[PDB]
Amino acid sequence: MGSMERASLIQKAKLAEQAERYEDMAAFMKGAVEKGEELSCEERNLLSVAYKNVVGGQRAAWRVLSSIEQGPEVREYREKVETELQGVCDTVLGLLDSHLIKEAGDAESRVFYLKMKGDYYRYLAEVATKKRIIDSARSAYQEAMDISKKEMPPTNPIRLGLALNFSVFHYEIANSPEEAISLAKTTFDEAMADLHTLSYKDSTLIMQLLRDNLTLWT
Amino acid sequence: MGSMERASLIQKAKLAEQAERYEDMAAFMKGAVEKGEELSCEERNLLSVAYKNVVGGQRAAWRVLSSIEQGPEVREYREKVETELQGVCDTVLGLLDSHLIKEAGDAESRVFYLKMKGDYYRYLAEVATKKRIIDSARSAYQEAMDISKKEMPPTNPIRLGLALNFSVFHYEIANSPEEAISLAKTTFDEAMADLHTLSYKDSTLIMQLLRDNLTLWT
Amino acid sequence: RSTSTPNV
Amino acid sequence: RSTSTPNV
Ligand SMILES: COCC(=O)CCCC(O)O
Ligand SMILES: COCC(=O)CCCC(O)O
Repeated sequence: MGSMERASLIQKAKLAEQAERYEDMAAFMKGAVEKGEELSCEERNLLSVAYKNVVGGQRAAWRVLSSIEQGPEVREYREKVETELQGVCDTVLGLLDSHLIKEAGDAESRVFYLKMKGDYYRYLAEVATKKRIIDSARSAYQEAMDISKKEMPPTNPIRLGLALNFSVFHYEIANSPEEAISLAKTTFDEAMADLHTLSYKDSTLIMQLLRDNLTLWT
Repeated sequence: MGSMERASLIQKAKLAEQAERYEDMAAFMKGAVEKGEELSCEERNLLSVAYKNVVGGQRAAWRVLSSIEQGPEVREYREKVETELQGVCDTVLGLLDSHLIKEAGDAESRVFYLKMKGDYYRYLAEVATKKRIIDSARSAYQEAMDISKKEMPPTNPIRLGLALNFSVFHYEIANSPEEAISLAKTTFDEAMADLHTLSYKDSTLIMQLLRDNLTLWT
Repeated sequence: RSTSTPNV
Repeated sequence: RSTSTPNV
């Protein structure tokens, strides 16, 4: 992508989105990141949509294959999918470390990137057998939580989505169901008290998911 | 794929189907074909399902992009998708020519392969501006029709699917709506008269599509 | 668009 | 399975 203009990469990422070509969309946004300028709010969202779709297809295949596994063929093909999944997560973590996080221009942007870092270590944790990977996920999420509580309102949709995901980490990955429940419940109650200030449609969608999970866990 | 056993390729193609990994499914079946033995009925169907899914995603993207097109970016990205589509159709035609068609063991199998040849020249025709490509599609379909009328019953689902597709060729590609209508109508009437001999569920599904198209065209 | 054989 | 943030 090095010979194509930054503006052209961003335009083609939007075309690939409309066409449902998510592998191409991700390659175009990686090219744009490596140009070295800071991303706008619409550009961060393109980068997130592209990789989440690619890694989402790989996770749903790994789970079908793990379930079949319970002749070396099933184990071989499951390991193949697993290594491609790991390559995608390691490419994203490399972009965030080099140098999106360090160069971010404000709180809103730095929180978005640290949430992404926690999400991609968490996807690595799902297929590992590791304690170190879980410790890296927890630490990225905790740094994002600390900044967001000081710099953004309780209804901001990135603050809310960050709390939802850190809650799922506690319940599904780190075996702390008490911590997941308490976080989800405190998060929902504080956003509820702040609705009157909305902006209002964005927040209520993630609140609903917090409540759904509470019902399941409780 | 040259170092993997034929039985292992076929097993992994079935795993990739369950996991919805159609690009991997196609690579495994190409490996199996290049081992050089004749395919069974279940193996021909795996090969068809894999490539039809890959080329189906590419056709739906090309049509979204052509519609946007109506700055060089849209034209460049549409040409990129178009060349990948052409590479997939040329790989399939190469398998059929080398040597699935020539080595087929009977009528049922030879008709399946000549129908596939007509279908992949037709997909090339949709993006060309060509008369030669249309002449190659028509000729593969006509040879399949001649064999099937002599060797299979009017209700056989490959004979029916072949007639449905040759009808769509006449209407959408070769501008002969009279020929499409007459073929669809003669095909439906002759299968109807033969239902009492079913096997019965397989045929009625393609008959329904013949009727749907007749309603549209008429 | 006309319909062709589906991918069973 | 618990639900995480959807891909807007
Ligand atoms: C860093 O992850 C990005 C994110 O959560 C996108 C926001 C989705 C929400 O509006 O449903
Ligand atoms: C050579 O193309 C193969 C084909 O038509 C598969 C049969 C599908 C039909 O049973 O709905």
